[PDB]
Amino acid sequence: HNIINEILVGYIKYYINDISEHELSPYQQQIKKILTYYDECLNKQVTITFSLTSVQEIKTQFTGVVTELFKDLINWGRICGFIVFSAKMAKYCKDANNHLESTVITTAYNFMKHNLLPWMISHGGQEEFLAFSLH
Amino acid sequence: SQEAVIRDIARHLARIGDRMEYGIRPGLVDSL
Repeated sequence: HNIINEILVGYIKYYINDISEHELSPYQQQIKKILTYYDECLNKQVTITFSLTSVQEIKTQFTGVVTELFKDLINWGRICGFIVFSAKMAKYCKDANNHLESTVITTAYNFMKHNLLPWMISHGGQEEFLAFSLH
Repeated sequence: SQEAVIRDIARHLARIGDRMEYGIRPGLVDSL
């Protein structure tokens, strides 16, 4: 419940401005560097926009993107993308004030647990995602 | 096309992630 909080949830809440920069754990503050670098890397190529109105569209559209992202390969690089995208859908809900940011975070949380977390653990877990952030 | 939109978003997330995950340098090498 904290390997997902420190790798995923924490960065989202920081992105949503729900939570300040030094509210993040030391671990979180290190890995945020690669996530930010990712976010700006992605912005440079594509502008993503959302039209979500309810909980229902969140579940299908999010699962659409993230499943397709891990249809073929899983790697820590695609994990950054998962986190970043999760944060940008969540920020849309923030800005739109439809009060569904918590749904996005829940949805991402559950997906990471049921589909990715067994692979993460199988591949060096928290420490490895840290190592990746430094490279 | 809504599904296509979903697929392109996922195409960008994948390739940006993979270039990071692997050592993937740009193709163009300008040599003086």
